[PDB]
Amino acid sequence: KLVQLLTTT
Amino acid sequence: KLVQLLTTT
Amino acid sequence: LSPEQLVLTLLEAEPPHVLISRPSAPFTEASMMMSLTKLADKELVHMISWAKKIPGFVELSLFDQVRLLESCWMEVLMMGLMWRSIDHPGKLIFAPDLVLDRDEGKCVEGILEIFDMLLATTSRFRELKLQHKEYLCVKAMILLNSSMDSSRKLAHLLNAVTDALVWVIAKSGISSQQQSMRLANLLMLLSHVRHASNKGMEHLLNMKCKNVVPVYDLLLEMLNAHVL
Amino acid sequence: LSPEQLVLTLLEAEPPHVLISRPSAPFTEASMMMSLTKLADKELVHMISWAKKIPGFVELSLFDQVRLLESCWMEVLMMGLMWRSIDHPGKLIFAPDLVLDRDEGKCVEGILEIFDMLLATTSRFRELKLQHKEYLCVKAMILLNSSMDSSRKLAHLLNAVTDALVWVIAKSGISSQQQSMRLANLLMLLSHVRHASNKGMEHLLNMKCKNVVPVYDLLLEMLNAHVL
Ligand SMILES: N#CCc1cc(O)cc2cc(-c3ccc(O)cc3)oc12
Ligand SMILES: N#CCc1cc(O)cc2cc(-c3ccc(O)cc3)oc12
Repeated sequence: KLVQLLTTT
Repeated sequence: KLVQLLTTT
Repeated sequence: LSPEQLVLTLLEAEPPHVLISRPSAPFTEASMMMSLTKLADKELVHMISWAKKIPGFVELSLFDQVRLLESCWMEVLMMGLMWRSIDHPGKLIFAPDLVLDRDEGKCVEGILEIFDMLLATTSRFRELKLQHKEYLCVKAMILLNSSMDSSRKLAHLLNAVTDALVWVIAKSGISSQQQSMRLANLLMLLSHVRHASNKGMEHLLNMKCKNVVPVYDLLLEMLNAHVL
Repeated sequence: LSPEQLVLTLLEAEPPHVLISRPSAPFTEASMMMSLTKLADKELVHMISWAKKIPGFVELSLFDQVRLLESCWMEVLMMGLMWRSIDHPGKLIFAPDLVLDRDEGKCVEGILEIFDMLLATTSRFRELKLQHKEYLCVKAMILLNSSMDSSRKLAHLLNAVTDALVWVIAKSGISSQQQSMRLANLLMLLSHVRHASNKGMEHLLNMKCKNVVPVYDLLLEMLNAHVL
C-alpha cells in the first residue's frame, strides 16, 4: 500500500 | 514522596 | 533552490482538503471512531503524494522514505489538524464534516486526554500567530526529523527545510533576538506534537486490538508498521 | 536576571554525579535492570534539588512543579546520560563505573532498541559538538517545556532560559544565520529525546509488570505519574 503509492503516481 | 522532596527537603 | 522557492514547492505539495462524506448529525462513540479512522485513512493517501512532492524525498532510499513516513504520520496528521483548528478556539477541525468539541470527546474513553493536549498546543500556536508558511516548514521538518549515502541526502534535505523556516521568520521583519525566540518557540512545540502523537497511537492501537474500528488497509499498515 | 547569570546559576545547580558500581559479574537481565533502576532512583532525588534551583521554578504552583517533573524526568535523565557519553562513541556512560557497551543491551529484552536511539542522538550531539553551556540550557528547557498566574509564569521562565541559550550560541561567534541554524539543529533533537523517553518509560513499566526488577517508591511514583 504505502510502498505502491511511493512507487506510482 | 515526590511531593516530599519538593516541599520537605 | 532558494528558501523561498523551496517554501513555494511545499505550498504546491499541500494535500487537498478532505471530507468524510458524513451527513451532519450528533456524534456517538462508534460513529466518532469510525469517522476519525476513515478520515485518517483518506489523509494517509494524500500524505504519501505530499511527501513525494518534497524536493529530494523520492531521491532517498526506499527504506528511508518508508521509515520516515511510518514513524511520523500521526504527528503530521495532528500538525494538519492544529493548523485547521487555529482560527477556531475550542474546536478540533479534523475535517469540514468532522468538527469536534472537548465535551464530545467524552464519548470515548482516553480521547478527552488527547483532545486536551491538541487543543492546548493549537491554542499555543494561535498565541504565536503561526503563519501558513511556517506551518509548511514545520510539517516538512516533522517528516524529515523523525529519523530515530541516502543519509547525507536526508540531512541535506532536513537542513534545506530548516533554512526555509529561518527564512520565513526573517521575512516577518522582527528583531533578530525575536527571530531566534520565535524559531525556538515553534520548534519547542514539536515535542508536544510528538507527545500527543504517541498517545494518539497508543489509543488507536488499542482500538484496533479490540476490532472496534473498521478495516482500513493503508491505516492498518501504518499502524502495525509503526507499533512494531 | 541576564542570560549569563541564568547560565551561571544552572552551572552551579548541576547535580553531582551519582556513583553506582557495576556488578562484579557480567550483567544478567536482572542485574542490569537493578543497576539502572537504582541509578535512576538516586538521580531522581538530585533532579528534584536541581529543579528547585532553576530560577523561578519554585515560584510556580506546586501542582505545576509536579506535572513538569512527572512528564519529563526520563527525558532529563537521558539528556544527562547522553552528555556524559558525548566523548565516548559506542559507549553509554550511565555513571563513572557503569559504562555499558552497546552490545550489553542484549541481556535485557527490548532495551538494545532504546540503547541504539540513545547512542544515535548522542552521535548527533557530538557531530554538532554540543557545548557545556548549551547542554545546561537545553536540559532546563526540557523540564520547562514539558507542559505536557502560574501558566503565564511558566511561559516566561521558558523564554528566559531560551533567551539564555540564544546568548550562549551568540558567544560562539558564528554568523547570525548559523546561530539560527545551530539553535534549530539543537532543538530539533528534543523530539528524539522525548521519543527515547517514551520508549524508556514504556520499557520500564514492562519490566515492572514482568517482575524482572523491583520498581518502588520515588521511581514507581514517577513512572505511573506519566502514563497517567
Ligand atoms: N484526537 C485524537 C487521537 C486519535 C485516536 C484514535 O483512536 C484515532 C485517531 C484518528 C486521528 C486523526 C485523524 C485525522 C487527522 O487529520 C488527525 C488525527 O486522531 C486519533
Ligand atoms: N536505556 C534505556 C531506557 C531505560 C529502560 C528501563 O527499563 C530503565 C532505565 C533507566 C534508565 C536511565 C537511568 C539513569 C540515567 O541517567 C539515564 C537513563 O534508562 C532506562
